[PDB]
Amino acid sequence: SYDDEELEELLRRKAAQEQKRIEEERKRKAELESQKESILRVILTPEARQRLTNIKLVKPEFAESLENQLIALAQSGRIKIPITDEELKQILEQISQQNRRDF
Ligand code: NA
Repeated sequence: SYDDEELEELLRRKAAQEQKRIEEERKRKAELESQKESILRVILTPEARQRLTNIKLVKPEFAESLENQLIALAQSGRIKIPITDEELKQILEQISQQNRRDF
């Protein structure tokens, strides 16, 4: 009927669904981020992992993309493991130079 009582409890159903949706998003990101850090501990040297942790503080979206890509590169076996801070700096300089030529 969409009388007042139905609108009230449909909108309550929406608040409950948004809360659940957002609680589930917060939980999934925390657990997946935990497992990505467990991979980064083994695939990066301590100094390289420290640099990526620092990048995540200042450029979180960039850092999340870079984590996913380093994890894929390591799984692929194409690159020697662990990735050193020197090697991570070369990857970052390559990204920087590739985006200057596309600026
Ligand atoms: Na290193």
